[PDB]
Amino acid sequence: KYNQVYDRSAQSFEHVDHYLTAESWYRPKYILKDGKTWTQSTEKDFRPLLMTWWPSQETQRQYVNYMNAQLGINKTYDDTSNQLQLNIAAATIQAKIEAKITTLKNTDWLRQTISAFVKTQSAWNSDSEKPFDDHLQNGAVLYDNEGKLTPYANSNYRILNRTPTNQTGKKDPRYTADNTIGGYEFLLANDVDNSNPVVQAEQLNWLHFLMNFGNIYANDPDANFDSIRVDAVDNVDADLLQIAGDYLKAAKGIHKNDKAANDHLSILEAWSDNDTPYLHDDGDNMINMDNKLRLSLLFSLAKPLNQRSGMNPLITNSLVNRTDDNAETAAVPSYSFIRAHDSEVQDLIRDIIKAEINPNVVGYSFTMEEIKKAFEIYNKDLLATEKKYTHYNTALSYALLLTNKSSVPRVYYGDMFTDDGQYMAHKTINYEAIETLLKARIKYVSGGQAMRNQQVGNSEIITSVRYGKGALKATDTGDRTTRTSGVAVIEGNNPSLRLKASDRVVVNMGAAHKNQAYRPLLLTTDNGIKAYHSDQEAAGLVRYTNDRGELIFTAADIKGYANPQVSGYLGVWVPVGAAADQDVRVAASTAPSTDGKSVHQNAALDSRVMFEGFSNFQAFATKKEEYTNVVIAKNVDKFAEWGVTDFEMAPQYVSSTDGSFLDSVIQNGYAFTDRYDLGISKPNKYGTADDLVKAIKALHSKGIKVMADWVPDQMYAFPEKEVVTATRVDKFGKPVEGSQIKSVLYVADSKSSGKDQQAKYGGAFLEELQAKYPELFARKQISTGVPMDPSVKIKQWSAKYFNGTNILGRGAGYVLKDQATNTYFNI
Ligand SMILES: C[C@H]1O[C@H](O[C@H]2[C@H](O)[C@@H](O)[C@@H](O[C@H]3[C@H](O)[C@@H](O)[C@@H](O)O[C@@H]3CO)O[C@@H]2CO)[C@H](O)[C@@H](O)[C@@H]1N[C@H]1C=C(CO)[C@@H](O)[C@H](O)[C@H]1O
Ligand SMILES: [Ca+2]
Repeated sequence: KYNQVYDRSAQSFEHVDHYLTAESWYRPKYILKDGKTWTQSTEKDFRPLLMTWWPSQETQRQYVNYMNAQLGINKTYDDTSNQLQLNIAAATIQAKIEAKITTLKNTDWLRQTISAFVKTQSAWNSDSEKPFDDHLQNGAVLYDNEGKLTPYANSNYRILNRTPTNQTGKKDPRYTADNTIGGYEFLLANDVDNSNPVVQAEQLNWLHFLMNFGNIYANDPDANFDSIRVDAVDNVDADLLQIAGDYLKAAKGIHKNDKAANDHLSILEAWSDNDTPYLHDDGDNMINMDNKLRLSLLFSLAKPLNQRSGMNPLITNSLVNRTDDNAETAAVPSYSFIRAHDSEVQDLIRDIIKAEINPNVVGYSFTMEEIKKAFEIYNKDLLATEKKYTHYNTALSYALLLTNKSSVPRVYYGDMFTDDGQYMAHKTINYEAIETLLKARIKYVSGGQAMRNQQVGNSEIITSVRYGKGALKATDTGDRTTRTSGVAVIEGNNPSLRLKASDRVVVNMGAAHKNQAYRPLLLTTDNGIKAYHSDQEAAGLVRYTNDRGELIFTAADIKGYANPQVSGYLGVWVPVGAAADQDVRVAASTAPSTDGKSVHQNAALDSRVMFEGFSNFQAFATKKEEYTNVVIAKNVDKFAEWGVTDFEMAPQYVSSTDGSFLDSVIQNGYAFTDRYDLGISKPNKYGTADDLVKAIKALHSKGIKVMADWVPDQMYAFPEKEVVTATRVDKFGKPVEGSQIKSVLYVADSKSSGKDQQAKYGGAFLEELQAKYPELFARKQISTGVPMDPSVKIKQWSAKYFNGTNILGRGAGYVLKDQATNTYFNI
């Protein structure tokens, strides 16, 4: 009777949405002070609810056993423990607890011990959330749409799995490269409901903010983000692809001509093979990766010698059949790459961890210790010829990427610099070859392409040829600038490649290059790869074409090698006698686009070079001059020298520290809490907001456009709690068969600060946008059938704007329940 509630007022409990949890404390009518006198209880005398209440006899017995063992009491009560025997034991436990409280006059040990005991109960930990599925964080929980117990978080939407393939709910029949629905809605952390028109409008607001970051933050139009990279296209409602499209038109006029489109060249991270034709049918407002060419490169050059495939795919298995690409404008624009901050980097780290560290590693949720231990092996393997974990023939992949036509190459930072360590600190063994190839791409690479696969000796070789500036076909003759341009690349993927004397590899170079002298650019040696940085530096190894413009090679030149850079043969030749400042690139015409497509893969777009300027595993910064953006501002001249046109920067948002995923362990910037906190409140991994502005300004100085990561899928770890009606679900959002979480209350962390940059800039510019661009809000979106709803600005992120959250390890009955009436405790 003494241990009841002081007053049934909300201030007497530790509530969440006026509900009670297992770890909740309360203020009783009387405190058993020191365990002797029943004293009236002040406001600072909160006590754990579990000290005097239990949601079943079993849990009470477990409480008795655990606290007896923890406090020093001998006797523990077994299976058949009578009802009242447990009550008297709990009274003894309370007496001992208050006695030990007065002996220390704090209540920290009690908090810790109660938390531990709660975490030892079945329905208060992961056990009630199991079975785990293929979610990157073990499981998912979908917030119910009509939660009677919590209208706090309802929604008329939460439309799931609306990928570009599955935008309308049924799989699109127009695209059949992918059997599946082309993605899944639940990827990581708290999943943003991008099917809510309010959230769509807020995403448009965030996009406008990012595109005008300079003006909005430092009153400087020189420091605006030029382009965007839409992250996790396959995990969000694809209506955003229209919204981001529309805007890029209405706000920047990319549809009008080609110069605007190229000045705001936006890309997608869409993995499903259906996404590139879906985007081409959308109107080519953005460009998608060439996944086919990526896989061809990976499986023909990078894989170990056992698992390496033939070389023919490198020609045919792509978006452009580069057998004879004699076209002024390619059918579909694309950007190609071999590695990225995630693709074929964190995968290799996972492989190493699962092999020689922690075989039980779950998804990509690494620990920093595991990361460093694995990186030791990674850095050693990168330097060996016999590679167990890392890529072979990286230089060959980049030699093909930077000479290919009809695609925009994206050079990854971690292929020129160490994936770990400080930014642009230590170079890789391939740095020289890649830099030489970029400079030679500026100087020589232009015109039509021709690729040939020749079976010679015991193996095969491939020859990629660029005819030169102006020469679109082999028959075209061009002019003097044409003759000093063009390039030949000869690659083999077998170290055992040995030709006989009777074997000759013929390489047609184009009608422009008849009887011309050619000098080696890159050459494979036993050392590694010799780069020739000028005609002089290689004048000892000149060779000539015949009267039909054919380079001819034999066993003297082509043989199999096996060194830490080449598992095969690499030979790149350029014509002799080009000006040291010769440039074969083109700028985009101002002529009005006519075909209804915004971005065109013309000769001007082929001249662009994307650069992914960050690694996931960048070492943290000690001093100012080690910040990433500072070093970028310092070394902008290097990027200008390399021919970089679009610099894809890391996501500059400030990182959370929960550690539930790799993104929040190395703090790349994809795990964030405030979407507008671009290094404002705190510095990000790469520098303060002012450092970012300086970097953007320095990049714009040399004419380089800047690309910002647009990440509308998920947000990590909000500070405020919230109780929601929810159901256990897989990554596809299907309810788990007979889980204990079925329309059940759950304590998610889905309430934003409310005094962050999200409160400041949230929906600020909406009023402006429908002023200047009304048609953006006229469009009836595809998945929803209704236009964006900018009426309400999103100042505080609530669970109503979210599809759900990864399982949190809190339990299915973590929200307390009166076992008599079988309803949750309310207030
Ligand atoms: C997490 C990261 O990748 C996610 O997508 C993965 C897919 O689930 C995989 O299936 C894989 O697709 C391959 C399949 O064979 C098939 O889909 C094919 O068509 O394409 C692939 C061929 O090899 O692709 C991914 C491999 O991990 C997710 O969809 C993607 O958006 C994610 N990328 C970034 C996202 C976030 C969000 O926080 C950031 O952490 C990083 O920027 C990246 O991780
Ligand atoms: Ca999603």
